[PDB]
Amino acid sequence: HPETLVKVKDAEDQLGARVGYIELDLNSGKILESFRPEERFPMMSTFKVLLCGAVLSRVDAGQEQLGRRIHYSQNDLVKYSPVTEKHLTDGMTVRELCSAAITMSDNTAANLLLTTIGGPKELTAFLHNMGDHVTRLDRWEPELNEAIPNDERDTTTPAAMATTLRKLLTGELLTLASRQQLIDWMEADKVAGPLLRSALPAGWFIADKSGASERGSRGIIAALGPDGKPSRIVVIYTTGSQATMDERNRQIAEIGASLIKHW
Repeated sequence: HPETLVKVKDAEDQLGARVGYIELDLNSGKILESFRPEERFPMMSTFKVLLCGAVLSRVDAGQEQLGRRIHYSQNDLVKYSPVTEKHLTDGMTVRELCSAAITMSDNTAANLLLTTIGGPKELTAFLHNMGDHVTRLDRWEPELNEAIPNDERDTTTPAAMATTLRKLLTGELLTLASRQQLIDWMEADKVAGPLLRSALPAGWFIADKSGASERGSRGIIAALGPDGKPSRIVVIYTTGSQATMDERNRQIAEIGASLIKHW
């Protein structure tokens, strides 16, 4: 809706950054709204959804088991590993790693999962094989969050990320069970409260994944809709600014509020 585009442009001003935005119909895939859809932005933690999508794909093909238990050591722990740092002794299952990576944005979990599929190259290969010739992952956590301007490593496109998320959640790419597990993990997202969620009214469904950089970049992918069911995909990315974390979030929230109001 035009009033949302106005809010996006207003966000660029308040942020002093570029903002990528796109709304996709969950069922038809039709584009409902967009801004800088073809421009690249660093994915940051939003890639974790794609990662578990790839893990679930292997599970569907009999090449991985959500129940496999993985052991690791102190040397595997990177910054911000709220769950994994609590299991150096007993380890964690692939299932638990995806939960930690998506719902808590655990970085070590993301790396451990990257290791199971063969690293960044493989995630990109996976995306490539399903039709996404745009999105790409090149590095591990935490380096993938550098967000050096114009650097195309670990980046995606609002349009690419949107269509990819949609194929992951509704196509036949993943089995019914995997499709359902992925969205359940996103719906249980615990660290995106001040973003789209703070503008989502009671009764609405939302499954999302957010990301942030040290330079101020911010991102979020989500499937949301009224009446307890998702009916739309929304992708938002920003190029980084010096605005306070609270100010950055507020802008995302206001975009969401406009998205809801003119649903």
